[PDB]
Amino acid sequence: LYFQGKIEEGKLVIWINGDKGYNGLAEVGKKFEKDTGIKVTVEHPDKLEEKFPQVAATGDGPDIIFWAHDRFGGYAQSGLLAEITPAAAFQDKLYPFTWDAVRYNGKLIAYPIAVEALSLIYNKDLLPNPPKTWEEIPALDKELKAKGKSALMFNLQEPYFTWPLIAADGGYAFKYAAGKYDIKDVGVDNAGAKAGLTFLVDLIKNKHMNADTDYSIAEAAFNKGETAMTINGPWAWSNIDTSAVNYGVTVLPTFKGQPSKPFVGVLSAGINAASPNKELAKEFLENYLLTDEGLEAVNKDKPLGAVALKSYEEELAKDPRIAATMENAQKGEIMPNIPQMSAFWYAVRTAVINAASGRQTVDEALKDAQTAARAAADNREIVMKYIHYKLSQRGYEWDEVVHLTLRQAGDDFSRRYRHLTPFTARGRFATVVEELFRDGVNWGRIVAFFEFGGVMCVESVNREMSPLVDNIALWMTEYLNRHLHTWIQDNGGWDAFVELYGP
Repeated sequence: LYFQGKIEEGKLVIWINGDKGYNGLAEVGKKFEKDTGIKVTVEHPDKLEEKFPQVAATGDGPDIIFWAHDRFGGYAQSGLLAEITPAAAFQDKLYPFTWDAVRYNGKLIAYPIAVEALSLIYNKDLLPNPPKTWEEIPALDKELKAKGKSALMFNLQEPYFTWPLIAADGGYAFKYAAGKYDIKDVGVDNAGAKAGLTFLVDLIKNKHMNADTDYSIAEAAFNKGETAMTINGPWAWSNIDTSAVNYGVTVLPTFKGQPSKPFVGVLSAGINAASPNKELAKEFLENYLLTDEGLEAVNKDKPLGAVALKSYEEELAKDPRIAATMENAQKGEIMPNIPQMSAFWYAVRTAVINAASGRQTVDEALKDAQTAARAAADNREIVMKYIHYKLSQRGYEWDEVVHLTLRQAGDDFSRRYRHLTPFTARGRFATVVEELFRDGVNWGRIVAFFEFGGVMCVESVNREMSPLVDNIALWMTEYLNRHLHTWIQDNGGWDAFVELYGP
């Protein structure tokens, strides 16, 4: 049980991505160090959002982690984030919708900092008045094509950027009802989604946009003055500042009279559930960072976009680019922090690419994506039921015909085939699963996949490493939805598994 030892208990350790204003954050940390005597260390490790589950599962890692709120759902699932109950006088200082972004299972698990949303960015010299509607963009592109320019270029390869148009007329990921997501209700292939994606493919068919345009092509074309408009977030502003392009930022165009609905990421600060410095961390976030002066120091280094603190958001909003960022956020929806979201994104990414290349119609592309998103939700329930059953066999409490049939097949596999740390569990999981499906996928090796994951979850409880159980559940859910689902659908689905193994 050597993992119980700790590192750097005398300093407040902070993890924040390198593209954020960490030097401005460090400046806030220096003021905190002077007033308290406790040294603040701001680190920006590469891939810190993937390292945090490993280090935090043994009571280690940073005292505070900064990241978009949607990734904090998985952290709160494993119990890696401390539950905060800030005073009402402090909660009233931030916008209510930002607190909703940091609430998991009815508990606040982070402090919201900044509000990031996509906006319409336009070249003021090519287009002094940007269009209010998507519908007028084809006619606008005609005029600019005569002058050797184009109307709009943005990243078509990632559904984060195309979803605002797809959602405008009625598309949705998971129905959101009073702080909860109905994972059985997916709006990927409804009438509104089809209308938005059809408008997008029509732009490509009418040569107003190209299907190969990605982030790098769109950013380079805009920043050199070749296209009049782009769709992007505050993270892209710095590169346009140093270019010769004089750009504005405004509300996204409407589709069929309805607002574009981008998904909103809320930069948030979570406190490590096992940090010995939780009170110091809460003191730093509430009394130093989340003030006008603290947010200004970070925003001056790298623009935060809109902020959760009302007093400083009203000051920032005097610049139309910030008022536009907030306005598109208000017209959009907070990014769901549920784990069924990553499979939604994989499904819609394939659908948009296939529809834009002409390999599928809009109807078939979205129908595939609708089924994939829903089936990936059922796959997670299969994982969670399997692990709960495997832990209940050894008397461990932890948070229809397919479940029963897979249980018995797994018990049969352990009959015929009768140290652990978060770092070693990840390595062995990647090693065994790779060896299982290197020469193909079949039902027998899927059953071996569930049994291997179940047994490893049991050993995690034995080593007093409960958060690793939820880490493993996520790894299994990811691999099943990314590398095994296509084979399952093409081989008859889980019903074919029951018909081969069930009575």
